[PDB]
Amino acid sequence: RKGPKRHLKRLAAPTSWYIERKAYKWAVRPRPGPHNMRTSIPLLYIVRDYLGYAKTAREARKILNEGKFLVDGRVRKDYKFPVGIMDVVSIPETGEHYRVLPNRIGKLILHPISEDEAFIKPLRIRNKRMIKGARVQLNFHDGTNHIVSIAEKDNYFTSYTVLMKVPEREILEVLPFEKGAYVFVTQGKNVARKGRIVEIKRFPMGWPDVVTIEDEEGELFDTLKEYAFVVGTDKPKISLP
Amino acid sequence: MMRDIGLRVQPPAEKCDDPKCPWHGNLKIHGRVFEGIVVSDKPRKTVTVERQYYFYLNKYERYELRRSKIHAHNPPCINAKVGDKVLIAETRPLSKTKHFVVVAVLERAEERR
Amino acid sequence: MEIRIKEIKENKLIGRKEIYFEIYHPGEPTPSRKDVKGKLVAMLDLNPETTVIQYIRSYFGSYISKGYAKAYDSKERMLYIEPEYILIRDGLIEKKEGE
Amino acid sequence: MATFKLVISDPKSGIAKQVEITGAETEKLIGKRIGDQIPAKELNINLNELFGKEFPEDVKLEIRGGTDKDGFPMRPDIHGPRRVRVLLSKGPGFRPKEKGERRKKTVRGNTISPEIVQVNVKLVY
RNA sequence: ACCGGCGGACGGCUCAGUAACACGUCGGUAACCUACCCUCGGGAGGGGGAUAACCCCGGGAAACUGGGGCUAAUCCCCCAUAGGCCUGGGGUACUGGAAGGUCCCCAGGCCGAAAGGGAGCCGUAAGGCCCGCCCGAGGAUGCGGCGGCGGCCGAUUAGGUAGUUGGUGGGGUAACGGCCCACCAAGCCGAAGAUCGGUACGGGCCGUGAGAGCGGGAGCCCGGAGAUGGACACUGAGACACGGGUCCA
Repeated sequence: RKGPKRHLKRLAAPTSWYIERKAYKWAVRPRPGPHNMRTSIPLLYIVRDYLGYAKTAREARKILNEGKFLVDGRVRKDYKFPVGIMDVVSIPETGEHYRVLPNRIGKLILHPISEDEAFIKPLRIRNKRMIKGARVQLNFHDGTNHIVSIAEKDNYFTSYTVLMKVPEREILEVLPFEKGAYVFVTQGKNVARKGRIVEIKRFPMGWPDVVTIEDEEGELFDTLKEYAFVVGTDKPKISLP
Repeated sequence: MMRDIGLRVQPPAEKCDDPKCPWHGNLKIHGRVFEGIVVSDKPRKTVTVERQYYFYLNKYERYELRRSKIHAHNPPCINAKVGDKVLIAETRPLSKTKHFVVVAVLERAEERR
Repeated sequence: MEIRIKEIKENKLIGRKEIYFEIYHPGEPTPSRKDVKGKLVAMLDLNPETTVIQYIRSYFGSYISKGYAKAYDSKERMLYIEPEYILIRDGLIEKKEGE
Repeated sequence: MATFKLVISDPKSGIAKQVEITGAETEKLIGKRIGDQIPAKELNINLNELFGKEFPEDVKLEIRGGTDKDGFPMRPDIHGPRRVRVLLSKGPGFRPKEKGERRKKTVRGNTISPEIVQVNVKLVY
């Protein structure tokens, strides 16, 4: 290969989209964008398969273009687009709102939450670094970015909760993670769980960094700091298998 | 030169380095670390570390011995003793067989028990 | 022969009801699309030229047919949107567009 | 090899039309380089040179271009009369239009000899 | 029909060679780039200019080729607004496991940003929905690079090596590097099987067997390799290019 694959195959389409893998031979490959191709949920799958509102890709493309979905506050029109994890997907035309969440199974599920929560998108930022004018800027794994501060120490190192107002692309209500805060686990093999952090202590040097948590049941889990994602003091609800 | 390397360890007390070391330039220390006994220390600013490991035979429930050689660069400040382990870090390529510098030197000795 | 409605979807954006049919034939041949035209307009409860017939397959010997139909408000919308097999089976248009 | 046909081009109306030259009246034209002045005063088989310029009368021409038997053009400063192979690109001759923007075609040189079938010329008198 | 932009490097096919850092898994490039695309921030001011089409016309059985007057665009350029990059000196603030990358000031040097849109809708034109361009940062995606371990047979192949092992300076690359180069040294490698000959895409798996084990690499998916044999550059984030060019057989 000497070039981006423009075609994805059906036998190369995973079980995590919960798709029939012998259906044709070609699967919908999003164009590069926020998220990974196999860790995304296609716009084709959401209109066509999920809801029955299309019975051909022409139906679903025409339907998206006229409008039946806005993702993050802004317009889309083709079915090629990698929808991220911890995103906000909207049906304005039905008034449904979903979160893109893992199961224990590790398949992407759209989990319904109320119209209220569509406004919110929790960010836990990917890195934090200086840009010119001596201002630091916020980053994400869906590329969702904001600029402008005064530099300095600021709210956290990188483990944040932000409340994000999605039509405005604004940040509001900043909040640290603590040793009494909430995390939902959204990578690793311990996914779908939502609990209270016991302590954020870790193995102090080298590449491994552990963070540990307990829950409502109170099971003890260990996951990377990168695979800890701070919901807040809870903003979205749990994902169910 | 004499600066922290991470990992809850420091180089020896007297450490001064040359440009092809992790404390100079954009060669930098990262990631992994290795231990091995010194075979040869005749080539300049170079020592060879050898690691004995065992490999398993599933057919016969038993082991065999294998000895991979790694070429390591030694700062000219410190020197290493034969038949005892030296501790290496993983930095970007120096030359052809070198990718590795010696961070810290340990020296041990014996007779009979 | 008897047509019954199993399942009803309401698609608002395009203004149609998307509908599932189970059609019977007991001791009788495989349902005849020409009577099913006459029968349809009442079941769906929309005008006769905007009540659309699609999909039927017929079980081997077990006398039940599974199927799908459309009831549309908008005559404008329906030719354009829909995938070609429907438009011919109902009788509206053919096969859209060649090489 | 071949005889001289001359295409006389008028910048005044954008009309080119052609007169026939014996091709042994062109041995006062031999050895010139492009841009040189050709005298015509025996050469002119018409009373307006078809279109001109007018009587004619007894005009000069300047050398626009030439063309060969395959239709190959003069390119300014190719040395000598023989067919020479060069990487062309844009401009006079075999011109690329697809991926990688060279082409070696062989093209006719820029010294006037009888191997030129047709000399393009511009009415500059 | 001509410039723009984007695909044509993909998709599809085959597996000859290659026993190796090919491939698998874990690591890891803080040495390196990444356009179309996606995000957030900001920018598109002014001046300059063309060639087909059209008009006219020559040749070749052809392939194919033309010379010129006029002329449009998101046409092609410059300047400024800056930004980028290098280099010397001071110092802080973000990120890190550390090394230390990112901040800012200053001096001197270079390069020296950008472009717009028809019938509609939104704004006053720009702009935007839509399509695309520029700069800063990020993301995704692709390419290259390093390490651990695993990585066939014949000893009627036992000693092998001269950029060859290392040091120092340097060139060149997107970039680490004996990659290439100058100098300086004589090292490096080997019986836990080097080197040489020979054979073979590797893996998930598959076939068989109660198992242990044996046997296998085929449809299919994953990664690499090839496109009459060999050599060679250009355009592009991406080709030394599977239905492109140059050239040799």
